[PDB]
Amino acid sequence: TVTEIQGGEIVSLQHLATYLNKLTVVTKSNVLLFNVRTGKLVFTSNEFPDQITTAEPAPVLDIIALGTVTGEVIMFNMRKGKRIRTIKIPQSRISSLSFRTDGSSHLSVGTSSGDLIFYDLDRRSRIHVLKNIHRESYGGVTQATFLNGQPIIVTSGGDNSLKEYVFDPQPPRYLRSRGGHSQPPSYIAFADSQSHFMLSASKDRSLWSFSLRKDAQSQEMSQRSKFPEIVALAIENARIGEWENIITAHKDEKFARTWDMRNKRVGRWTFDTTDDGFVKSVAMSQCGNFGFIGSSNGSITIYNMQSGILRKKYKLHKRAVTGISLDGMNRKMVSCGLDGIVGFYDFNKSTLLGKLKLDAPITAMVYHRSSDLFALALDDLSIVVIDAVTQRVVRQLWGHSNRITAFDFSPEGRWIVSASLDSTIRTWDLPTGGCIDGIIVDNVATNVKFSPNGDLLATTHVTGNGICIWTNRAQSTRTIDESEFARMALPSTSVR
RNA sequence: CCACAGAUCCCACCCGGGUUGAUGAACGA
Repeated sequence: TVTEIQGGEIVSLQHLATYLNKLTVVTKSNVLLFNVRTGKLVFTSNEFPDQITTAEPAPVLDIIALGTVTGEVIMFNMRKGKRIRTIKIPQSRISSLSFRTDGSSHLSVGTSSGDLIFYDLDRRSRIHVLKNIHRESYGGVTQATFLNGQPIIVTSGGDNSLKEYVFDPQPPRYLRSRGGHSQPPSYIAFADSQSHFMLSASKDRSLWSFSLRKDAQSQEMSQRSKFPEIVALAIENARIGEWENIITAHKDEKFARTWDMRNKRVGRWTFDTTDDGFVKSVAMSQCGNFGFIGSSNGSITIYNMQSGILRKKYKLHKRAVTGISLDGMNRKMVSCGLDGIVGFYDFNKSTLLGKLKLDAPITAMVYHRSSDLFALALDDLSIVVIDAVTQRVVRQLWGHSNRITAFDFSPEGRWIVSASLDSTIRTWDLPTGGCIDGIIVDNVATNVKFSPNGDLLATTHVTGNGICIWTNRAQSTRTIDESEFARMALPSTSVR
């Protein structure tokens, strides 16, 4: 036990080389040496004026490096009990220390602001500083370690990333890294029909592709200070490699961006609304030839994904267009808006084929291409299912007690699964319109998507950086439910 | 596959040239 007279609050436990049976206990105020075999406190250093936050054994005898709340790294001799050296890092709070051990006498100093500083111990000069490699709001650099005998330093923070930096035989060069979002995913989509990749956007302003396979590989989409946060997303696998196959809408921007799934990078085109409105909805044809953009001012624009050229423009809605889609045969185009209007248009000409007026503002659309049904989420907490061929409402789903966050069709077309602020995930059988299953979660689902094949369900939630995968073990009764809902927990991070 | 480098190239500024010559131009105290 370290009583408060013996030392302060324990910060770190270290074992120095050749210190047989002797544990070094560094506290906020001093450094102790205990013989763990005999129990004897064999050493206690003088009081340290400034709070010690970090400690790290040096690659030479008797020396331990100590970081302080003030940007000081102190080389301390445990045998003689005195300072040997004190390096000052101006106005930084040290969070990690590591010595290079490949021949070069270098020291790395991580900080809470997310900087990684490299210092030459022999030339007594600052070698370099990797600025903002990890987010400060997530603790900055929480750990940075030179690999033993190698010119490689591994770094990490609370921003869900693990980076590796090298020193070529010169400033350090980015080598490789792995990561995900630092904030919960806001929008997701399955990228392909082989269940390989998922496209995922977050409020951390990033666009990522995550593999669904065992290697758990992932890669951020290159934006070559980030683009504003994504507010709508669409992707089609048809033209991968040939031209742009991803469209994103960004917060408070009057144009949509395009991306290339093959090269995992932003694409060539930007698609303007043309009516000075923000982009509120985006969509793509199944063939991959066309991009659709819905404006906050009501306009709908159709662009050519190959050349980037504006093809067609429609003006029906007088409020924000919240959803757009086109049938698999590119015959009939459908739209929805906050004005509660459902628009039906002929794609080959530009004729208004029809209009529906619903009783509440419409916030989102999901179109089922294999059944030509599309569902709409309304502000009155209902889900309206419409047949695109007949241009008629065929079903209306009532049950949710709060705002609907997301929904999707089961691949066959038999089911619709929906999520809400009411912290439920419900399954609706379309032939009856009744809720046949309900799940209560403790972490509200913000997205729900069926895999192209009926096997998996992907969900995103209010808290958590990742995407939850569920197995659809019903590939069932038509009995209605009420408070017989299941209170299920999210999948384990220990699986697979 | 991207990333990043590389050097080149310009490219335009920038400087000097330069209004007290840029150019190329085949010898014979």
